[PDB]
Order: sequence, then C-alpha cells, then structure tokens
Amino acid sequence: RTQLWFHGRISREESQRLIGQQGLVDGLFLVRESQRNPQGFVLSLCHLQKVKHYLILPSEEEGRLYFSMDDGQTRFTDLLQLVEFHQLNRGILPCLLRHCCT
Amino acid sequence: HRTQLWFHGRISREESQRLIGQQGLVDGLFLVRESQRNPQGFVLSLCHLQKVKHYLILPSEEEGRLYFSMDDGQTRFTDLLQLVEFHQLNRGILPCLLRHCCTRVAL
Amino acid sequence: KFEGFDNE
Amino acid sequence: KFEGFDNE
Ligand SMILES: [K+]
Repeated sequence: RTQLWFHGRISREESQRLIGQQGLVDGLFLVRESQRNPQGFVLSLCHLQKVKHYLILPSEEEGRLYFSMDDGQTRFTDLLQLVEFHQLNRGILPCLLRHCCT
Repeated sequence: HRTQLWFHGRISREESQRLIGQQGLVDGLFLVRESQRNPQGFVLSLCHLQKVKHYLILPSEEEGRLYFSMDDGQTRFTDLLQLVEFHQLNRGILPCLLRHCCTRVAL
Repeated sequence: KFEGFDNE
Repeated sequence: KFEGFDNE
C-alpha cells in the first residue's frame, strides 16, 4: 500500500491514461485494485506500445493466503513479492517490469 | 538474509547434514549456508525423502546488477531472502517446498 | 485465462 | 548442473 507502483482503486481507463501520460515504453507498470473484481488486483503493464492487464486473484492453500496470475502455478504471499520477482523474471509476462508510475 | 532463522553462515556441508538429521529427516526441512568449496556461492541444503540434497546458489552479474540463481540464470533473485520466500510457495527445480526451517542452536 | 485480461 | 550438487 505504501509502494510507489501501487495506485489503489483507480480505474482501468485511469491506468491506461497514467501509463500513456508517462510514455508508452515497454516495462512501465503499476498495480491497481480491480473495480470489476473487488477482491482481485491488476498489474497494468505497457508492452509493444499497448497497455496490457494481468489479473491477480487471491486463493488459499492450507488456510494460507496467496496471490496468483496463472491459477496457482506461480504463487506469492503479497503483491510486493509478485512485483519484485517479475522485475527479474518474465514468467507469464511478455517483458520485465522496469519503470513504475511514481 | 543474515537476520533470518534458516541462515547458518559458513558451516560445512557435513555440518549441514548433521543439523538436519538432529532435528528430524522431515520433507521440507532446509537451511541456507555460505559455501566452503565456493567462497562466492551459497548452498540451499534441503531434506527430501530422508536424504539431504544440496543446491548451489551462484552469484552473477547483468549490467552492473547482481543476482543469485540455482539454474544458470533461468530464475533470478536479488538476495537469498527472495529465493527462500519464493520456494516456500513454489517448487521450481526443488523436489519439494521449503516447509520447516532448520534453526540454529541456542548457546 | 480470464475474460477481459491478457493472462495466458 | 554443478558437480557435487543436486541442481538440475
Ligand atoms: K471502469
């Protein structure tokens, strides 16, 4: 919640406007609370001069909460772990997370 | 990583196998140590099927930014804490999850 | 896959 | 792979 790349409950169009306002460079990203799925989050990432959205859904395993973008194939405790991992590893993403909307 | 419960510093490979057996050959029991064979590397010692396996963690560089990896850069981490925290939930190249930490003895 | 989203 | 180690 205190991270620079987290923008809270902004809209999908606001995320496309914020990313486009800073330039449509590959790797520019932010994380937002989904207004469509209130319990989920979205990683809004610029790739190929296009803003793409990746749904982050919560789930539980042995009563332990985790977040995932691929139905539990890759799991993270919180959003900071998900972002920091994908700054170094592509995963299911088409590129690395390089710059965030401050 | 130095302030973590699973990090035991520069103990030996046999030292790591003795500590894990002293606590119980449970699947998922693990520790991280500084390697004595490679002073620049680290080792994730993991018990699986009552056998202690050792996984080399090597440092590398990509444009002035250091990362650690167990698979020649296919999966990269900034520090050892990120590597352990990731493999507590995802197996990766490991045969099981990091479930229980081998604690250091209370002197 | 998730309808409306780029996940794959 | 690394000699002495279970990495694969
Ligand atoms: K909307």
